[PDB]
Formats: sequence, C-alpha cells, structure tokens
Amino acid sequence: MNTVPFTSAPIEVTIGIDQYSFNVKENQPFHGIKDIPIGHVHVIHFQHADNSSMRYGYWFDCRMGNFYIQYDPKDGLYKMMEERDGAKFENIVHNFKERQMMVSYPKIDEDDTWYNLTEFVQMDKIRKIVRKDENQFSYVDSSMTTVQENELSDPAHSLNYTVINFKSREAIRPGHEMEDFLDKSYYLNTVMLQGIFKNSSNYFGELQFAFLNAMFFGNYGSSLQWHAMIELICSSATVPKHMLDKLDEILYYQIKTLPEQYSDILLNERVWNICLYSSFQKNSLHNTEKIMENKYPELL
Amino acid sequence: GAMNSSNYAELFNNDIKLFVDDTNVYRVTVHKTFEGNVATKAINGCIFTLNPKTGHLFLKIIHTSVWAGQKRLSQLAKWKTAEEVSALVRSLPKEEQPKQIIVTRKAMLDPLEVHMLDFPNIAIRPTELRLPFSAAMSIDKLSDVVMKATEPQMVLFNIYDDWLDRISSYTAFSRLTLLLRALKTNEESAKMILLSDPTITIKSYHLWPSFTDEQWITIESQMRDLILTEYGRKYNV
Ligand SMILES: CCNC(=O)CN(CC)Cc1ccc(Cl)nc1
Repeated sequence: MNTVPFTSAPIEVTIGIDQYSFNVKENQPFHGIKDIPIGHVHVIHFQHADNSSMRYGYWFDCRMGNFYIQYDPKDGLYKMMEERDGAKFENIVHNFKERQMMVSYPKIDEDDTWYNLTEFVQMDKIRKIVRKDENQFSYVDSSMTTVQENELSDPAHSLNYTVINFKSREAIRPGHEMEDFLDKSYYLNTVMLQGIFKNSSNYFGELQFAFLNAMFFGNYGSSLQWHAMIELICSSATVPKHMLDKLDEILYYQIKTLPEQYSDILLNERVWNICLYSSFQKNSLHNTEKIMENKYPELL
Repeated sequence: GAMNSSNYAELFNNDIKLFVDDTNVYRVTVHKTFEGNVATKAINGCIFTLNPKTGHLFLKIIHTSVWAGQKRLSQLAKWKTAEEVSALVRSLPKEEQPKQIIVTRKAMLDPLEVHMLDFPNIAIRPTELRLPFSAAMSIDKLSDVVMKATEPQMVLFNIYDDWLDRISSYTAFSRLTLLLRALKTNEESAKMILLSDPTITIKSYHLWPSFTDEQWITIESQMRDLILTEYGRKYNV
C-alpha cells in the first residue's frame, strides 16, 4: 500500500484520486492519501473552491518513486513533487498515519472499475504524450491543447496524442480512395496498429488515457482524441476479434463511469450512432450498446 | 465557405474556377422483368464540369461499362466523379490548374476532398443555389455525344458559343442558367421557344441558335414567362 502525503491544505479545494473525491476546507488539517493500490497508474487532481475553472492533476505510478503534494502560494496550485530521501519520506508518512490525518483510498474489493479504466495505460506512454522529463509524474489541466489542435500554441504544454485524420494521405492509399475511406481497415491495422502503436494494447492505452483526461479535466481535445480512436475501429470492416471484444469492455466501463449529467458535451452523437447502428461493428459491441440505450437513450 | 446569392460575383473574378455537377453520371431506365419484378438498365452519362467565365465545359462521358460488376452504384458514381475531376486537374500543370471547385451537391464534398489530397491549393466548396445543371442533357448536341459513345471519352465544348464577344461572363452565365432552368421545368415548351423561328440556325458546332441581341431579349423574356407559368400550373396561382 502506497501513500501520497500532503504538506498542508492552505486553500479550499476538491481533491480527487482516481474516481474518488472529497471536499477539503481551507487550512483543514489534511495530510494526504494512503492505501493507494500499487500496480496501476493513478491520477490525483484538484479543483479550487474559488475558481472551478482549471481542473488540474498529476498522473503517477507509485512504483517509480515517492511523490508528495505541497501547495505553492507563488504559482497558486497544489504541486506534485518527488522525495528522493527514502528515510525522510517513510518518516513523514508514518508520523501522518499515526496522527491519522490521512484519508484512505476507498477501494471496494468487488469493484474493478479503476483497473478496467486503466488496464492498458502505462506511465512510460503517458510520459511521451505529456512531455516534461525531469519529472516522473505528468501534469494535465482543462486548458491544455493537443498537438493536432495546435496545427489548425505553446508546445511545451501540449498533449502529444497520436495524430489521426481520416481525410489525409496517411489514411488514404492512392488508387484506393473510395475503399480506404469507407473501410479504414488499412489505416487501423497496417498504418496505426502495425506501424505506429505496434500492438492493440498501446492503442487501447492511448484511447483510455484520452477518455480519462476528458472525464477528469474536461480537456476538450482529449475527448476529440478518444472519439477519433473509437471511430477508426468502428469504421474498419476487418478488426481482430480480440480487439473488438476488449473494445466492447473498454467502452462499457467508460460509459458506466461518466457523470449522468455530462453526457451532453463529452459524447459525440455522430460517432456513437456510427459505432452502434451504422458501422461494420454495429453488432459487435453488445455491452457498450446495452448500457448506452438504458442510460443515455436520448442521444439516439 | 458555401456559395450563395451573396458571394455571387466571385464566380466572374480573375480566378479560373470550375463547377462540378454529378446528377447525370449514373442514369438508368427502370423496366419490368418477365417474372414481374423490376430491374434497372444503365445508360451512358456525363460529368458536367464548367468554367463559368469562358464557358468551357469539359464534358466527361461515363460509359455504362464502368458500372459492370459493381455494387452501390449511386455511391460509386460520386467517387467516380471525384476520380475523373481529379484526373482532369492532374493532366493540367500548376498555373493551368483551377483555383476553386464548387460542387453542386453536398454529397460530392468528401469524395472530391479525398481525391484531392494531391492538390492543396484548390478549395472544394458547396453552394446553396439550386442550379439547373441537371438539364444539361436536354441540350441535343450534348445528349447525342453521350448516347453515341462507345468507350470512356472526354469532349470539350464552350457552353456560351461565341456569346463572350458581345456580353460579359455574368451576363453569359445568367442567360445559360435561365435557359437551363426553362428546360428543366418544361422541356417541350423550352425547346419550342428556341426553335420557333426556322430562319435562325443552330449551326452544327453550336448548342444554341445564333440569335441577335434583340432576339436574345425576346427569347430571354419568353423563358421567364415560361418559368413563371409552370410555377402557377404547379401551385395554382
Ligand atoms: C479547367 C481548367 N481550364 C478551364 O477552366 C478553362 N481554361 C482555362 C485554363 C480555358 C481552356 C482550357 C482548356 C481548353 Cl481545351 N480550352 C480552354
């Protein structure tokens, strides 16, 4: 069990850890989060009581070091930092648990939600999308733009997602114009799976990360990316059966975990009606389609 | 953006641009089979690609052999239109390449856009005008070359004959569209009006009679009256 200690809680803030969140009052005595399941990536994120603009947060893997939060009254935000002195770290943490000033990662043991939402997400890959290599953890917020958004401004602060574009040369083989655009199997299997991602697991991992950035920070460009990685698959007539079946499980849990009230902005009607009712895979996503129709039938 | 009443005059500026219409690409007659079912038989068609300033009409003839063994022909026809428009732009050098292609039906946008990844300086646009270019096959000269063709073939015409020796592009284009609008709404009347006076000859190399200015005014009025009337006959006013 791993711990993310907090130096203090100077400002009123809503703190989230994965899909869990609690209100912390200004100068409420709060010194971090314990019992965090080792073995998965996590995200710890923040929304100030005063400015619900800018949700922001930090992707991290407790296996890669000891991380702690400290508010910075100069930049005005809770900052993730690494402690390299392992004994300074255990000592701080132990003292805080003894005084019981830590909340407990509140994991139900029947619940595999977070596992299922992060199955394919790996910090090494996150670290290539969010470039800032002096740190082992990765900052994201509501306003960061993607590399593809900046095409059509500050790059140090971009999301370097994999560029997908259905009306482009990469996607369309000369002489197969009609075929490669109505059936994207070439683009998915050869260009992206064999070419860029190498395997379905890395693809699925970007997919998954995009959705979570969209859900936790309302990062508009991440949602676009999510929707795009889904569309490519649903618009392909030839997909390995092992990909279809996992994809159905991936989306099922994303739809499940979404706020009932945010489905108007974060879900793109066009993409989902294609996946579920028009595209080649209309018959191949039974779990995703059942929970969309019972939970969000308005959209369709 | 889209092309409408407001940005009308742009079609006559220095930029050399084309209009693509695909409504006569895939043509079928529908008949009955011995068993009582219904089948289609394809006939020749054309792409209607036109420079609205000079009037040059690059009639591409679409031979029924291109459909053979193919499924979802209405959808293919638009991808075929896009391949043929693309090939035309690919035969012409950079300076000779047009600046804007305006498709008369929105379904052609993605087909062409895709078949023009190779030419990034040519903007593909739709339009909100209800242009009558589908009546192009009511022009005898053009109907005849399409129906007689035995192979894929491109034919060059100037749809304004020699009009640009006397009137402007704007004026040449308003006349053409009035003529085609007439033809579409009531072809028989439209045609009667054009051939009434036997002294006026439709010279073999022309679609349109060699009217004088004054005769064009009378013709143009008579087409207006026709277009107005068929609207009443249809809505009763
Ligand atoms: C489509 C590209 N050309 C045009 O729009 C019209 N042309 C301008 C380049 C004049 C022209 C071109 C070719 C021939 Cl055979 N006769 C005249």
